[PDB]
Amino acid sequence: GRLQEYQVIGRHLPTESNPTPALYRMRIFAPNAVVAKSRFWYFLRGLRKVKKATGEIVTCNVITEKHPLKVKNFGVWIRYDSRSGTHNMYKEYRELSRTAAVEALYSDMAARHRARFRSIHILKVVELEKTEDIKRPYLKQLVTKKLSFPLPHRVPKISNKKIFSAKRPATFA
Amino acid sequence: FKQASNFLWPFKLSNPTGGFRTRKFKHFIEGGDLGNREEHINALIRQMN
Amino acid sequence: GIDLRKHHERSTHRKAPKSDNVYLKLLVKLYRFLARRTDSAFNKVVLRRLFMSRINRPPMSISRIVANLKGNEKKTVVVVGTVTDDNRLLTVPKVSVAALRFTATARARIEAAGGQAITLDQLALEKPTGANTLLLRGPKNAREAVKHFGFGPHKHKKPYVASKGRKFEKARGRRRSKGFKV
Amino acid sequence: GHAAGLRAGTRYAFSRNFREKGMIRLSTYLKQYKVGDIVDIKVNGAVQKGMAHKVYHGKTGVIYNVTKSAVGIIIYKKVKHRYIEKRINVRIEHIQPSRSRDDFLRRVKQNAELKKQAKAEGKPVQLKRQALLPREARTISVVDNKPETVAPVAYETTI
Amino acid sequence: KRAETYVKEYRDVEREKIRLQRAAKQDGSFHIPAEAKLIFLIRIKGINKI
Amino acid sequence: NVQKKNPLRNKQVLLRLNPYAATFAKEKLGEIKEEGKPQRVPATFKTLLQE
RNA sequence: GUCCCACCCAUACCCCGCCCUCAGGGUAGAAACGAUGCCCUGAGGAGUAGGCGGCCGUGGAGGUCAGUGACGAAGCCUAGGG
RNA sequence: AAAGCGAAUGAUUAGGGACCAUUCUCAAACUUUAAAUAUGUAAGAAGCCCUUGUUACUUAAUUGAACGUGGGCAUUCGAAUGUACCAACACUAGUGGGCCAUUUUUGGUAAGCAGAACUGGCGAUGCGGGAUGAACCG
RNA sequence: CAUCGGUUUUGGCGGGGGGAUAAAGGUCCGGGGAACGUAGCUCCUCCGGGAGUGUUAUAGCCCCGGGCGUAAUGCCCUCGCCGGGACCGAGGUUCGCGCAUCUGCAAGGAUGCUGGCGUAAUGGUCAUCAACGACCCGUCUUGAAACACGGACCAAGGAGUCA
Ligand SMILES: [Mg+2]
Ligand SMILES: [Mg+2]
Ligand SMILES: [Mg+2]
Ligand SMILES: [Mg+2]
Ligand SMILES: [Mg+2]
Ligand SMILES: [Mg+2]
Ligand SMILES: [Mg+2]
Ligand SMILES: [Mg+2]
Ligand SMILES: [Mg+2]
Ligand SMILES: [Mg+2]
Ligand SMILES: [Mg+2]
Ligand SMILES: [Mg+2]
Ligand SMILES: [Mg+2]
Ligand SMILES: [Mg+2]
Ligand SMILES: [Mg+2]
Ligand SMILES: [Mg+2]
Ligand SMILES: [Mg+2]
Ligand SMILES: [Mg+2]
Ligand SMILES: [Mg+2]
Ligand SMILES: [Mg+2]
Ligand SMILES: [Mg+2]
Ligand SMILES: [Mg+2]
Ligand SMILES: [Mg+2]
Ligand SMILES: [Mg+2]
Ligand SMILES: [Mg+2]
Ligand SMILES: [Mg+2]
Repeated sequence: GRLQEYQVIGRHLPTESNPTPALYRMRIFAPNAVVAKSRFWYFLRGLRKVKKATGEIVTCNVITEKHPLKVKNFGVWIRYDSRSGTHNMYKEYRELSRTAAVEALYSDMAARHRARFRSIHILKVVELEKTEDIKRPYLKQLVTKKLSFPLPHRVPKISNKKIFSAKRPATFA
Repeated sequence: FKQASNFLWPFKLSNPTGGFRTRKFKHFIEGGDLGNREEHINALIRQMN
Repeated sequence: GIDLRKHHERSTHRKAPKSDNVYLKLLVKLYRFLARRTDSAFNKVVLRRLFMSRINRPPMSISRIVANLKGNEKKTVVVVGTVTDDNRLLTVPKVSVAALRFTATARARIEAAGGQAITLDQLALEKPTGANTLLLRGPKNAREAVKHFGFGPHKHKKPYVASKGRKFEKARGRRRSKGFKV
Repeated sequence: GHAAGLRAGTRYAFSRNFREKGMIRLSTYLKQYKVGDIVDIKVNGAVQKGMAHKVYHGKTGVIYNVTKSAVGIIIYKKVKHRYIEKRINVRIEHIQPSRSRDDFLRRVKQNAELKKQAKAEGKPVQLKRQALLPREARTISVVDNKPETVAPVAYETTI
Repeated sequence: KRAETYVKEYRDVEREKIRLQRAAKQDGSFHIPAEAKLIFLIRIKGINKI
Repeated sequence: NVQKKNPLRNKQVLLRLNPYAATFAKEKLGEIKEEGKPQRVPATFKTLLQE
């Protein structure tokens, strides 16, 4: 759905052999905190051998975008499982927040490569500080000198309950 | 709590108003309803009560 | 739908006598009122036994009454059933017995000894709650039919044989000389 | 099926472990069994006299009769729609005391001690065992170890 | 009077959780909000094929 | 009781079951304000929330 | 392919009415009742093979309704009624 | 199940040093190891502690074993949940052709084929959906 | 139609709590940067631009900190109130649980007011058209509407009895 970004800190339950265990922080993009904790244990199981039964969630709180009103460029590294293997990819998006870029990727990756949320791992999301960091053609064309384009065709908006119209609409809106 | 809980007949709720969602018999984590919706059971209770 | 394993299960115990005895109907009405309007658990048991059939109310003898009446003398013996006479009892002490029925020999001997042979409606008069009563039951499993119930190998029950003799069930499955033993 | 005698399918159940076959330890003969004890049957294949059928191997029962070099065990055998009492004469070589009963017996003795100690002292104590409870509130200090930020790893290496 | 105590009891319990969380933020430590002790179950999948 | 009445909608039925309902409303216990200058998080709490 | 709102309806779920079944209570110094009745409460209701209970109908026998009937019994017809 | 073969048994590739040290690949009727699911028992009043009694059994032995009298432990009587399944008996009906599906699995090239294990369904069952359908979904 | 009770649907209003005590944002005061480089300046064209320099100038932008500021909004969680509509009115002397106060009540289930008609007007049966649906029964069978068998139609007789 619409994703928030959570930081989730976990830990193995302290035992007699390990009175003070290590803390594991992780940033997760999830629709809600229930999924965010579920994603945390899924990633931590493969990474640090820690399981939910033998662990506890220290904290899980939302990180909100600092400047949601500044247009910035994002570069995302992921790995996904196709129907015949696993592949790493790099994509670039132009959004307002890291969450907005991630929602774009999940729709983009489903539209183009038919991948699903259960198949994609978000390795890293960064903000491109400058324009020479952009390495893709579809993003370089939106940061040109003075971007200005018309809107050809552009059929008008007519109420779907207004079944009949007296005159033929003009597509010059 | 054991005597107080057992004294209460099981609550006979109605179907939620608005709910549930497209696929109901999946875990709440993967877009369903089954399982542990931790603090979200209150929103469900309002619909079903 | 609801996940239940039984529906409309009935009580397994009788709730009214099958008898058309008009006098017994009056007796049940009296003990329905008594069992409802008193805290006496004795009244409830007497009401329940009035419903029972004839195989569940076996006869009792005066000897079995006498056997249990020590040192419970000064108590009224209550039997929801028939009190029969015992030839093997040469003398009958002074007893107070309340019962549904008395055989003519048993009633005469109890009364001749100087005791009371009263009915259950008389009992409800001076003892509306079984204040000093001895509730006694006859031998349930003394019936001939019960000797046949549960017949099987190594059960030591009575078989359905129409005659007694060296024949008809004595050869195979009854001794090791002819095959096996049971 | 085609062959349905005793010892059928007991190729592994009645065998002995890899490097503990041969001579039988004498602690088995020195254990003492009373009537009412709860013992576990484990057929030892090195002794072919006085075994128990493979259905009773691994089962548990209550001793009911003690004779010279064997004991009688009452075991409930599930036969279709009912349980049946089974009285098994098995040599002391195929059995051993059950530690679950011993753990219970140390607990019943212990419960008397706490109840006696509490009554003399003058406060009530809880005797029933309680299952694990949900964790209470606690505070975690990060003065020594700070959280480590971990991210999913790239596929990268093919092998 | 018992309703008075309960309303006050509910009022004070919630603030302590908030106060504990806020004080942990000031100190820099982490406070575990304690696991929930009561849950409500709802059966939503019929009586067939179980 | 021939007809169950909802205390959440019938005020009279609520009062037989909870006499403190009236005092709760007048005393405005559901709208208690907290005052004073709030104590915000330090700059160390942030810059740790974000990596 | 993915994500999000709104809406349609099963004999399913909730509330209410009614039928029946089962279960639990009350009802006599009776102004008292087809007590095999009445009053109150709660739950439940699919079904072949099969089991049980109550009721409807037909030919005869005993009792009874001081029963109906040539001023019209029984039978038969009747998109007339309860 | 998985795993193993520079570990036993059996099968098996290649080179090297004088049989030895290595190397590639396997096992329903092999194995040092070894899960998951299922599975036996216990969580007490018919119990526990102290003194003492009976015996023709046992002990060198009033030492034990079994069963007890008299005392002490109380309803927090020794985990949770439920009890919308108390226990037993009598008499008797129909049935003794089954079929389908997820998972496991045997013969077969395969089969809407033949045969099994757990569980759930149809037979015996209507209803909404899968246009339509004995088994699918609700 | 009015005032109520039960269930329910759909709107609106006021007040609290929480998160970085939202993040942002506006203005002001500081520090540091750059370009999709603003002014100015240097070059060719000079209708129209391009190139370079130039870090705010005769536009602005990005990052960090601080006052106004305990700012607002938004999301979630809550304590209450008021509207629009629909279906229903079971029960039948008082008793009860409660609230108010010297009145009573919305509190153990609907009353009050008004209007038309008083008859085929409501209602029922039948016929017919229309919307949606509906395979031929009995039987054997794992499975029957079956391209499985018996059945053209009607009346009367017809099969778990007795010792
Ligand atoms: Mg709706
Ligand atoms: Mg039902
Ligand atoms: Mg073994
Ligand atoms: Mg031999
Ligand atoms: Mg009602
Ligand atoms: Mg009743
Ligand atoms: Mg006529
Ligand atoms: Mg293998
Ligand atoms: Mg291995
Ligand atoms: Mg080998
Ligand atoms: Mg176990
Ligand atoms: Mg048979
Ligand atoms: Mg059949
Ligand atoms: Mg069905
Ligand atoms: Mg209303
Ligand atoms: Mg706020
Ligand atoms: Mg409303
Ligand atoms: Mg008409
Ligand atoms: Mg009409
Ligand atoms: Mg028609
Ligand atoms: Mg049709
Ligand atoms: Mg027929
Ligand atoms: Mg056939
Ligand atoms: Mg055909
Ligand atoms: Mg035929
Ligand atoms: Mg024909």
